[PDB]
Amino acid sequence: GRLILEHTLQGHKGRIWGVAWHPKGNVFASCGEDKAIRIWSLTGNTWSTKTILSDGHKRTIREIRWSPCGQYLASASFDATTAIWSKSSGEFECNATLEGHENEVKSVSWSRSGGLLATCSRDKSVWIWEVAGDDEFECAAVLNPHTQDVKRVVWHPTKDILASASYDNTIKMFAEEPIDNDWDCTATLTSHTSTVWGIDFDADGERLVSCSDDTTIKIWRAYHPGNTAGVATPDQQTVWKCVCTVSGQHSRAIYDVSWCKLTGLIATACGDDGIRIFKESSDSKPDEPTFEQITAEEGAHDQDVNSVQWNPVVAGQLISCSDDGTIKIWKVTE
Amino acid sequence: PTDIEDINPNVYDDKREIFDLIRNINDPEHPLTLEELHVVQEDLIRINDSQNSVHISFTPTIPHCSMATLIGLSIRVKLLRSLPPRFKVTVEITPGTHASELAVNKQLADKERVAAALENNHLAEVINQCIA
Repeated sequence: GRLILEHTLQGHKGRIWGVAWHPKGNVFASCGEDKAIRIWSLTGNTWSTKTILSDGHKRTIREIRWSPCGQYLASASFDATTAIWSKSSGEFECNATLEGHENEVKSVSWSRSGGLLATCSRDKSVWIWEVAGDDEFECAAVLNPHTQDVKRVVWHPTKDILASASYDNTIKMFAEEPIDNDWDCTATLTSHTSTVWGIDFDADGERLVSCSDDTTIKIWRAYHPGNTAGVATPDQQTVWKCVCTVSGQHSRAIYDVSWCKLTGLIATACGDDGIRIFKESSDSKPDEPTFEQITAEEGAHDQDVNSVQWNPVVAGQLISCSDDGTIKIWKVTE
Repeated sequence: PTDIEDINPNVYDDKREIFDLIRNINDPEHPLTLEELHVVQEDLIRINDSQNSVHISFTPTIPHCSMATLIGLSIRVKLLRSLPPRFKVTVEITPGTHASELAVNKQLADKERVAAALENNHLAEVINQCIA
C-alpha cells in the first residue's frame, strides 16, 4: 500500500483540531486553538488560505462541517456556541449562533438533505436543529441519554438517523418516531472499553466504524427484522452488533476515523502521531469481517493526529491535521 | 470527582529533574508543597526516554480528596510548560489511594478535556498560582 504526502500546510498558531472538505472537493476548512477558521482554495497545485474567519468564537474551535449544499459552514466551539457561517451579502459572515449547551460544544453534523443539524456537548446532551429559512434555526430535540461528555455526532449518509459517540464509552443512534414525531434513541452500541472519539458510516449506512481511547477500532453492522444471519431483531428495531474489533494496531488513543464513501477505505488518526489505512479483505465474512492494514504512516505528524477525512470527490485524497500545527494532504493508492 | 473543566469558586477565592519540576508545586488548599504532603515522590516517577514517555503517580492525602483532579492538572501543566513537545506525559493517581482513582485518571488523560479546562479563566489562574 501507498500513503504519499502531497502537501504540508500551516497557518494557524498552535494546535489544529479539525479539517473539513467542502462538498465540491476543491476547498477545505480548518479550525483550532487560535479561534479562527481558515478556508483553503486550490489554484494550480498550490493550496493557500483564501479567507480567515476570525472573531466568531471566544475559545478553541473544535470542529467544523460544511452543509451538503456548500453554502453553510458550522463551527463548534469550547465557548458553548455553534456558529453558522454563510455568504449572505457576501463574503463569509456569521449569520446565526446556536446556543443552549452549558459547556463546550464538541461536534456538529448536517443531515443528508441539509434540513437538520446536530450538535453535542460536554454537558452530556445532543441537540437537533431544524433548518428553515435563510439564517434561522429552531430546536427540535434535546437528547439526554448519554451519561458523560459527548464527543462526536454524525448523520447517516442517506436517512435521517444520527449517531453519537461518548466519553461514557457508548455509541447511540437516534430517529423520529412516526406518531409523535419526537426524536428518540433506538440503539446503544456497547463493546468499547473507553471513550469513543470517532464514528463514521460506510457508503450506504449499513455499517459503522468507531475508534476509541481503548486503542481499538470496531465495525458495527445493522441487522434488520427479516434477518438472514439469525440475529434477533426485537421490536423490529434495527440492532447494531459489533462484528469486528481491530486490536493491537494502535498504541495510544485513536482520536478520529473516516470511512471513504467512494472507495470504502478507512482512515484513523492516533495519539501516537500515525495515520493508518485499512481495507476489508476480498474474502471477508459479512458477519465477522476481516479488515487489514494496507498501508500506514507512523510518522505522519510530529504530534497527535486529531482528524482525518477522505475527500468526498477525489477518491484516495486524504486530509489530516495535528497538534503539531500542520495540515497534511495525502494521496492513497492501493 | 467533578468535571475537570470546572472549578469551585471557593478554591479560587531523567527521574530526578522531573521531581525537581514538580516537588515544589503548592497544594491548592493547604500552605505546603506537594512534596511536603508526600503527594509527589521521586520514586513514583517513571521516565522512559527510550519511548518519549513520562508517567507520574500522585497520592492524594485522603482517599476522598476533592482536589485530586486539580492536583493532577497542575502537575500536567507544569510539565507541559517545561518539557520538549515530543514527550507524552501521563499523570495518574497512585493505585488504591483514592476512591474514584479510575475516574480521576480518565479525565487527566483526556487531552480535549484538559485543554478545555485550561481555557477556564478561573481554573487557569488557580493552576498558575500553584506552579509558580
